[PDB]
Amino acid sequence: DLGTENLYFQSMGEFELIRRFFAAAACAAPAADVALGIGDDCALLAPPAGEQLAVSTDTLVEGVHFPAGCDPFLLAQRALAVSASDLAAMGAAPLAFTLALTLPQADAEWLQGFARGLDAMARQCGLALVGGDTTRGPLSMTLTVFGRVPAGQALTRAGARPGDLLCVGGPLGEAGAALELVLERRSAPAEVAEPLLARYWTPAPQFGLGLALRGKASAALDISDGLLADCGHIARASGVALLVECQRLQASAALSGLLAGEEALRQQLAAGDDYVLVFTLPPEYLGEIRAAWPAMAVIGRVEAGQGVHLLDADGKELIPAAAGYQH
Amino acid sequence: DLGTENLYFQSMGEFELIRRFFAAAACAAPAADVALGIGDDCALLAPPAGEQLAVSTDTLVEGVHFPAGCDPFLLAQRALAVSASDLAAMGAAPLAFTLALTLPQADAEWLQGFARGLDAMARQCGLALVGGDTTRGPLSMTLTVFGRVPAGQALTRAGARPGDLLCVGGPLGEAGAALELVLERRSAPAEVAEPLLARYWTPAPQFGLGLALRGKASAALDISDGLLADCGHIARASGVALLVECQRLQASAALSGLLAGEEALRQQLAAGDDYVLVFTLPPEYLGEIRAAWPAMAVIGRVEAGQGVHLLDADGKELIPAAAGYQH
Ligand SMILES: Nc1ncnc2c1ncn2[C@@H]1O[C@H](COP(=O)(O)OP(=O)(O)NP(=O)(O)O)[C@@H](O)[C@H]1O
Ligand SMILES: Nc1ncnc2c1ncn2[C@@H]1O[C@H](COP(=O)(O)OP(=O)(O)NP(=O)(O)O)[C@@H](O)[C@H]1O
Ligand SMILES: [Mg+2]
Ligand SMILES: [Mg+2]
Ligand SMILES: [Mg+2]
Ligand SMILES: [Mg+2]
Ligand SMILES: [Mg+2]
Ligand SMILES: [Mg+2]
Ligand code: NA
Ligand code: NA
Ligand code: NA
Ligand code: NA
Repeated sequence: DLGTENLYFQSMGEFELIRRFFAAAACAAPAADVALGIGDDCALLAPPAGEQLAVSTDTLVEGVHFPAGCDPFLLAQRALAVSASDLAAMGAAPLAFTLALTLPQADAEWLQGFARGLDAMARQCGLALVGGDTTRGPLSMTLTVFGRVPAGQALTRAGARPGDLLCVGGPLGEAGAALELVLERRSAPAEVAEPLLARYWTPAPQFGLGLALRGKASAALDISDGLLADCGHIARASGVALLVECQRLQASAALSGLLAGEEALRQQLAAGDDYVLVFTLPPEYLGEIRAAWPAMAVIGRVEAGQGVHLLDADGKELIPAAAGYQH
Repeated sequence: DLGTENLYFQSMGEFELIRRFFAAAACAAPAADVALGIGDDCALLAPPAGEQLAVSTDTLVEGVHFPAGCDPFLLAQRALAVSASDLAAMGAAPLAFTLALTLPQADAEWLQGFARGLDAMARQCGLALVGGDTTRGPLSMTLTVFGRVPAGQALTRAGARPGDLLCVGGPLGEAGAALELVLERRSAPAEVAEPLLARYWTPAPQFGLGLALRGKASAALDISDGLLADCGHIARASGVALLVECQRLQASAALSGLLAGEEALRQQLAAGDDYVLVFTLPPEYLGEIRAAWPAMAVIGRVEAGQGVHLLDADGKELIPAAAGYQH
């Protein structure tokens, strides 16, 4: 060979170098049920026979689902956790995900921090990064998550039945409170700020609860938009009434650390971004689910009828004063 | 019942009404191997036993992968087709997809046209729409496509071997030529404009070729960035040299209709957006693949070595005059 006549500078440019932050990420390593990870036109998933693949996609847009200029290490954890919460909402076991990242141009420090946070949440969630896309534009990420669940055992939003208990998998309103700190509308000491901020940036997807509920919950989903709003999805898909007992909404120590009374209750009822499951449960399974997931709480019940109903201590229904208002 | 004490205006707002364009789309109908489509936290896919799920994601950003203000009916077809091309690149049979759509606000006429075009391409591709996400922000779409392929039979980018033929599945450069028309940098009569524009807005994913190549091609991918660039992925993953014979790049009737000589050859070599497969093939399978896919063409060969090599009629290597230039 003479050392000449080689073709270069046709490809493998800036966005290839960006892509390599993810090809080299710890969460891109080989993993169970992944026959082919990053590097080809598709990833290949191989859930053990009899198991279906649960698939969900979520998009986070800069300025909409997270603040501009935020720590990329926290942002990557938040993006993966909120997306992975939908697998828990089905009772699926975590398997893998793809990352479609759009960004204006390379930023090496941003990407290093983003990839490091993605590794941490992925390890926490047991999710392999198996593919993705890297594109130029205003900052955005679309994560598509994959889990496995035996046929017929997925948790669905229909099936809530009158007589069932209405339950949640953990404290509500904490991410809404945390947003007050994130936006610096309020201050707090570390003992208050740290637990709440962890709920905004690193909500733990409730995989264990979803798995515990297989064959037991009559219906479930994860609270992303707000307690009362997401109860409406069960009520409508199941054709029943969901009753929420306002007295059973215990504000957490962390929530009470920053907010009190009505402000706290409003966060519980309507903040969303909780990524805690809401589920309906035949009463015969209460003890088991309490043992499997002690953070769970009964907040109400299911009856024949329509709609979501917030009840005060005397059983009377609470209605916002005007259309569009909240409690 | 008294008709009072009902909770509304907490949810089911503007972006729910946007979402319904897709929940009601024809391509959201029940489909084979889809155990659960739109409506729950995850879709559930059930490929028949022994078959793996091939998964790919692609993002199209307004102004980057399509022009601002373009026909949404054409845009939805383009978005789904370019994403579905990665299933053909694996030899997967099409199954389903999710649509993550980001848009500034509702636009009823845009959405009606977008959903109508998505139905057409989905029917053409045999893809069920099973889930997605709808978010506010600068216009963008991330499509995640799912196909099925028997274990061990997927087409991969490694495995090209010296002695193999280098082939493509159809004419090259047509979408690059079409872009001249899309941007109105050139004019053409309908007999020229219509075939080229169809390649930009409605490239047909080469599912049949990918399926025909199972167990026969030694390596393959789809040309998205450009002939020479994407040949480099096979060369590097397989550890071989790919030789492209410049004389074997026949400009199509449609391509020749608008451009001639070098301008046409440059489109063939570097336009990308072809969404035609490039593949390496043991010579013993040439006749079969020609019969299965008559648009296919031999363009070169594989040898021991490194890199991609463009050769002229005398076998001498063509090199751009300076780094960054193209032929
Ligand atoms: N951000 C990312 N995270 C993880 N994997 C990625 C990412 N971007 C790309 N990939 C993977 O890297 C490989 C190359 O993808 P990519 O670089 O997007 O190809 P491409 O030339 O851009 N063609 P296309 O994106 O399909 O139009 C594939 O296996 C992808 O799944
Ligand atoms: N553009 C879309 N195309 C197809 N299906 C969609 C689309 N947007 C949402 N879906 C589906 O519609 C159902 C409701 O999703 P969605 O309205 O996004 O829930 P959400 O309240 O916004 N929670 P989340 O998106 O997970 O934070 C699910 O089954 C989704 O997969
Ligand atoms: Mg490809
Ligand atoms: Mg979601
Ligand atoms: Mg790409
Ligand atoms: Mg959900
Ligand atoms: Mg692609
Ligand atoms: Mg949504
Ligand atoms: Na989802
Ligand atoms: Na979302
Ligand atoms: Na892909
Ligand atoms: Na892409």
